[PDB]
Amino acid sequence: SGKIVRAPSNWTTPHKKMLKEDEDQELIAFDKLLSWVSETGVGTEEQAKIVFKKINAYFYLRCLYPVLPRDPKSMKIFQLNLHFLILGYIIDDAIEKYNENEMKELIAGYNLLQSQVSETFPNFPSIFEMKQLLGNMKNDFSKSAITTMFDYVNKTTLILLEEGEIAEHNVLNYRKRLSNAVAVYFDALLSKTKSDGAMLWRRCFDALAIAVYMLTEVFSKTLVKNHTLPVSEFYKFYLLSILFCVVINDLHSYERDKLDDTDSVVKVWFKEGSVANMEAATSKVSKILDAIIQQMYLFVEEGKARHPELSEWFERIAYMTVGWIYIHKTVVPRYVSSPFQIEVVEIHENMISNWLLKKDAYGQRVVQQFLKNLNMLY
Ligand SMILES: [Cl-]
Repeated sequence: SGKIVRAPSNWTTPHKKMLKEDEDQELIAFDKLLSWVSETGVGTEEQAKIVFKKINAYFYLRCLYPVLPRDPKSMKIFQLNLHFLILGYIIDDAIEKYNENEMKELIAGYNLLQSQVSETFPNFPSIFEMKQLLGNMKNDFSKSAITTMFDYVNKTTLILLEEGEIAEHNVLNYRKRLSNAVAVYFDALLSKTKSDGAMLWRRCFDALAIAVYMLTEVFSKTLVKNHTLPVSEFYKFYLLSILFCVVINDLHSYERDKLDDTDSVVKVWFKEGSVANMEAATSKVSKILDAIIQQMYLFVEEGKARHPELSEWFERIAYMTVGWIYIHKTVVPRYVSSPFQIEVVEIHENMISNWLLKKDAYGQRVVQQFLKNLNMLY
């Protein structure tokens, strides 16, 4: 085939087991999501139910975290982020239609509240109190968008503070980086209202993916372990993994992206004339995805050698990366129906070295040019 993506067999084992599980209704806590709908002013009960089914939201998040720790902190942050996946989707559906001035107004409201809210640590204001703080806004939905973002960041902070296991300065650093991710998400939307590489880099932030990647730090206890991995290296892993998501998503969304002005690497190839058909486009996508998995494997193995105390974190990033395959091929209805898909070939342990040696020039060039972006989220 020309559509093959190679991946280590043991990078897919957790997902295969997870997809046989029943939905965990107690963990989903749908009634608690409905309470948050009412409190935030985002969505309705009916809309929350429709979005949950459209995303297949529980299995969507479990594809990213097929191994999920059961300590209370991890369970609480998983549940909060499952609920925020729903509200964030509804917020995104609304504000991606904002024009430039509406996005600037939204960003200004978010930035006005940032210090006065964060400086109340650990006694954060409720959504009601925060809505009173905001100045008049021309678009009324913006107040609900802003205070939902803050309530999510505040609730995250309070979960991490529970029982004092994580030192406060690390809780606050995580909070700041999560708020940074929200700010860069808004900025990415603003940019779209006004090169190929800058377009691709923008695609890494236009869906707040960093927020779900940061959960790996909670689940694998990197906020409590003393380690020598600088924060910049965390984001190397995050952004390489996000690139995988962007590229496979562009393949599965092309039939829709064809018809609107959404950015897509497949659309760029057709516009520049570098692919003549979807067979060629799928081949190019497979070479990129395949190269990312090779580069991720090398980063994971080098990370484990240098920082053995973070071995679990490195592995979980690998699983999260493979999770995007299952999200697009198995879990999300609108992605599963794409006639344009890649095919996974599993690499067994005996063949790992020979797999890594066999590289593709095109896929490697895309990955190497992308990683040059790394040389504000943190
Ligand atoms: Cl501003």
